[PDB]
Amino acid sequence: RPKTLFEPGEMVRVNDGPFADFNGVVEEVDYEKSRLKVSVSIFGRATPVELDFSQVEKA
Repeated sequence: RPKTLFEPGEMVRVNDGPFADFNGVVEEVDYEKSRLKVSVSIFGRATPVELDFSQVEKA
């Protein structure tokens, strides 16, 4: 029962696509476009990617 309440600075979880099994924070959110702006710490660098609410889980 994942929550759809996400806010800037909130950590999220990715379980779909190559970013699956990775966590990150949502710097920007887009309820109108139904997309969350969260980056994944890959290679030691943040990777700001857009994931859907179902594509990622609230942390």
